[PDB]
Amino acid sequence: NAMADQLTEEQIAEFKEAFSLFDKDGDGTITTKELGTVMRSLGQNPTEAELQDMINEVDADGNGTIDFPEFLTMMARKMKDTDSEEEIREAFRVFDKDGNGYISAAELRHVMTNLGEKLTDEEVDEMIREADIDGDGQVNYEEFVQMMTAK
Amino acid sequence: NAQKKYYNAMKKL
Ligand SMILES: [Ca+2]
Ligand SMILES: [Ca+2]
Ligand SMILES: [Ca+2]
Ligand SMILES: [Ca+2]
Repeated sequence: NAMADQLTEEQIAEFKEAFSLFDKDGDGTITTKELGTVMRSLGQNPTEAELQDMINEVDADGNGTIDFPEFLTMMARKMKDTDSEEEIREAFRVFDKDGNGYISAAELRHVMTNLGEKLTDEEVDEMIREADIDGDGQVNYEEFVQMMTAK
Repeated sequence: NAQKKYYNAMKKL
């Protein structure tokens, strides 16, 4: 509950509404049957074991249904991912000093130094080279996102 | 690695 304990009362209320779209009988639990109904409304045709698998990913207590606390943990994890994505785009905008969509070595040097980083010139060059998948000498947004993706 | 350096800089931002 450490993740869910980080949510505001307002976020909890939004998420209670989201939970209700799954928990259509209002009994406090999302079942595989309920999930299947939602997935079919999304144009999917899952199997029972697929639904069970989806439940299992969220079902911290192993009881086979999703309660509100488990739902809140899931939503808190999604919020954290959204926040991380936002931090990465905002950092890209700064590192790409001229806004042209590519981080050059010179730009990276400037930003690093202005942030008080003491990286040597070789280290800056290395950072560009490692991230530069396409070989054009600079780092585009998708290259940056890949570089910042956990392992 | 390069990722850690980029990350350390992002935390300064
Ligand atoms: Ca229910
Ligand atoms: Ca459960
Ligand atoms: Ca640029
Ligand atoms: Ca590139």
